[PDB]
Amino acid sequence: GPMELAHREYQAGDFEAAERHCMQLWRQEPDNTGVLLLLSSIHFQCRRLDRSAHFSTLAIKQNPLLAEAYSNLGNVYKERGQLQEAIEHYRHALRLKPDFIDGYINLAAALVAAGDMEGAVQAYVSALQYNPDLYCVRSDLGNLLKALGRLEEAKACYLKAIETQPNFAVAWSNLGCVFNAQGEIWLAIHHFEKAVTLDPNFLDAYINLGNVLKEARIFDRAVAAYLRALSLSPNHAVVHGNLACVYYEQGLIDLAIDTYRRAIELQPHFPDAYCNLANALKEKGSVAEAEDCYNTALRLCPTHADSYRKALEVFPEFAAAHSNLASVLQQQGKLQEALMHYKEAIRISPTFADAYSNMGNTLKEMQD
Amino acid sequence: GPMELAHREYQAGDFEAAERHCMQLWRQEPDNTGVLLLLSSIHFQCRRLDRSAHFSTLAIKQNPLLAEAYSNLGNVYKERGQLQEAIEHYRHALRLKPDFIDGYINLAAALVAAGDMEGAVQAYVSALQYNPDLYCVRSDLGNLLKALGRLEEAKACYLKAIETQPNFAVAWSNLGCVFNAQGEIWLAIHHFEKAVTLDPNFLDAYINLGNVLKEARIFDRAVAAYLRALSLSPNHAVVHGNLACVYYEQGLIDLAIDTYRRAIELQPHFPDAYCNLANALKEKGSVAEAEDCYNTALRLCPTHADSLNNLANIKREQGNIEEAVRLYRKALEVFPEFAAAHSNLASVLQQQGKLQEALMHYKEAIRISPTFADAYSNMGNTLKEMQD
Ligand SMILES: [Ca+2]
Repeated sequence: GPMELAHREYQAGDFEAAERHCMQLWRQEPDNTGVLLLLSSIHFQCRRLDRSAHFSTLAIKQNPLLAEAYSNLGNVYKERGQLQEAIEHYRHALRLKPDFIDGYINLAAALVAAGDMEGAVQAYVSALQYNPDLYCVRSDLGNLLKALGRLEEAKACYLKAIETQPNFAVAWSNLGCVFNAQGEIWLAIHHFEKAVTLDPNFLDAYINLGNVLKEARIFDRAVAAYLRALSLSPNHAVVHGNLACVYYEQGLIDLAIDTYRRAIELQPHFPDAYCNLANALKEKGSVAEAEDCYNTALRLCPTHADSYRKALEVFPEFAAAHSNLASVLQQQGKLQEALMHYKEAIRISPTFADAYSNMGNTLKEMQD
Repeated sequence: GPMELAHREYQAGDFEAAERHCMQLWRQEPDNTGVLLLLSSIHFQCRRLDRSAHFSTLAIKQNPLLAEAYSNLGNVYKERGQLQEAIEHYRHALRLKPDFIDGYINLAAALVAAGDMEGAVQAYVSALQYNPDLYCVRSDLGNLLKALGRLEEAKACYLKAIETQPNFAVAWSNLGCVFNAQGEIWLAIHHFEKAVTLDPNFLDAYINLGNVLKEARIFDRAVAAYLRALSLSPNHAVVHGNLACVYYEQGLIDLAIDTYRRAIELQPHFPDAYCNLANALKEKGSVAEAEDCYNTALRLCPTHADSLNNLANIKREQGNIEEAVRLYRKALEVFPEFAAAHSNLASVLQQQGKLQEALMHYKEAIRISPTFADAYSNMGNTLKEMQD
């Protein structure tokens, strides 16, 4: 019947001819469930949820064993942010039909949105069980795993996804991030480079690639990548602050001062960006306009806590503070404890002169 | 009901002891296949090719179905250099005993050592069907596979041998060389890194690591390597001649100068090293000496294209164009795929107004390295001068 025309207009995005043909039909065969189904679906592609859940309900009132109809209702519920009800409907529709892949996917979605990470992954495994070719779902699953700390399991979904669809940059980039978190630098670089080689316009691939080469200390390469990132997104505030950093390490204290600032303009929040500029100013030869920058950053927030025990409680292994705190504790009869603090400070920062110099005195004030 | 107190001591590495017990064991029981075989293994171990193969002959006269008997006998033939003799003994020993692993292995060596490579490949394969956990035997397969081009296969092997033995250092490095040869700079280095994290004295590991960091132009690191590699092998010439280039690359022209001279010491016949020392001199101004090294380099290797092409440059800069062209032409004869030489000449021609004959070489040097920016600029100019 017009089911042909309907399915046509609907395929052609021409949602109005669709809805027309449908009502026509429905008014002749009030039982055509696939129609009340199509309708529901249509009013959904038109943000018209109420009319969507309405026809979904008509479908059920004509046949309570339609897995799809409870899915559709589940979809109208998820958007209205009504997660419990979305889930409740997805689970039923899956009871009526255990091989309904779309339901498993919708449900995973609502589940994660609702907090249940474990359920979500159980749904993806089911989904993948029935259709191991959905490489995107593999990936999404891999993400949830990574999100939960199961990197090796994540590493597997990604590899499997790549295996299922060799040409799929997202995968490699995600797989590259797993390796990075694992300290497997050369591997991260390899995947990122591969991600990028696959989709040149892959912004984040370029940012991540630059970040690893940065950490690896391979600056020229680290740069070439950051630049290529900025060309794809001239406004990325963080990239600047990082690119600048590679410039300051490379030995261009000037361009750092230049680029560090511009970064701030992009987002006057970057605290690290200010203090980094302060240290860059000290080298340039301007201690005065360096300290203000230090304050500026410092003033913006107590986040870093540089502004002792509390700063220590915040910053683990902050040699500087371990030295400061130790001095006071030492010039207070509590040398024995300061000694342990300096010791720790010197264990943190091998080249902390004042620390060996302070401890030598503390250990000498213990003999007296 | 035999007297086996003889094999106990034998196993300890106490040949004579065994030999003594044995001798008497046969004296009473002149059919000690086990004694004769043990005897032959001993002698062979201690380089007694003649005695070794003698007891073995006996153990065969007695029990002819002794695989290990023919294998030991063949081992001696191989050692002597007689591969045909040794190959049939290994084959027979296998007909008799199919599950005879040392039989397959020993076969592989001799086969490779002879010529058949796919044959020695089979031996390795079967020997692995009987005991898949013999990893050191997996590598050797890959190595053999690699040298045969099939890298994807050899890769499978190294990949597996590591699965079997994760701490199998040589495994890594070797797999590393497959990625490098495949242009997988990042993997190739990643592996070469395990190869050394695991075994910190793995020379070839370092020499391989830096050799690749270098062609990726990651010179600081590539120096940490060769430095290491050289700490393990103080007089390794080739490693000097490569460290030198990494220096020259980072500006330190004087170090490279010394270094290249060191590497030449540890290897008089070292063209490439000369032809590079020259390059170094040529840039420090010492263009006289520079011309001398390229002279030597072309003395040692009358066909050294880079020495050819680079000496022509020095000649073009002395007005010596005709000659500069003879050299540019000799270097293109020794290597028709020489992008550089192709434009270098295409420049001397363009400077003489021989534009058409200059396009010819600029086209041919671009088709040989589509990334040649310089040859693109020049050919751009010539085409213009032909249109004004
Ligand atoms: Ca003209």
